[PDB]
Amino acid sequence: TTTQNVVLTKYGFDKDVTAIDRATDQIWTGDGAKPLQGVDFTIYNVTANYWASPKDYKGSFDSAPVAATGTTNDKGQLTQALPIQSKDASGKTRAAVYLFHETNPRAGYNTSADFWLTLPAKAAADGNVYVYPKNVQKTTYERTFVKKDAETKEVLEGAGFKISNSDGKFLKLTDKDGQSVSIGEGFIDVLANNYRLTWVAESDATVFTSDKSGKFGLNGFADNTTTYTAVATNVPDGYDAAANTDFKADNSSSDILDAPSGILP
Repeated sequence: TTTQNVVLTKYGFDKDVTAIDRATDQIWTGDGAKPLQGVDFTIYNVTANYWASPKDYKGSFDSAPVAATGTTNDKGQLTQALPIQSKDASGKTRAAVYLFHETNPRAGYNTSADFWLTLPAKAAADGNVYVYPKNVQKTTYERTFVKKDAETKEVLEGAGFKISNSDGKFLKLTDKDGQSVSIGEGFIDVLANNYRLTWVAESDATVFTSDKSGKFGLNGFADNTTTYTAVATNVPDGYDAAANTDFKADNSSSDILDAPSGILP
């Protein structure tokens, strides 16, 4: 019959800050750390795996049934009621053991290590068992471009670009689950939207487009050492296609110029 509520809360910290551990009976607000939404966990029931030989259990969830799955909400939380008792491989009732496995980290963050515990666990005053897995922020990189009229030097809205890598593959943004998303004008905040960068054929690539300040680009690049190329695909009427622009994700902004098309007598 009986279950305990396990409340998992996922907080992000500055890269050089390492949270102190919290007991399961303590409610911790995160002290200003940012809650991480959209992070997927699978909870495995490893009762049988552990009780086959407790002193040898090193975290295997091979063949373990899935007790639950979830995704952190806006508060960084997922809550799951778990049976405090479960059966081992021979059918005998035992204290249940559950292993928490992060299957999909937030963009810009490392995954957290697998952890496990026995129930019932020490609970807070409200009866819930609180866990706070650590996800360390990894440094990522961004790039901004400003489209301008080569003659007037004024910013130019509505210019379309695709991005290519050294293999001739082009950038496609997806959501956390790998599905298509609708990208508009401007700088795309990959980190804030929890998007992914993928590399595909030119025809399926994402088009980035200069906004009303001429701006386009994105964050969430893995490194600042690889060369990519911005290639004009949509040219505003009355301009000549900008030349390809080689770049690195180096957190800079730089201008891409469009020459007004010349009309001769």
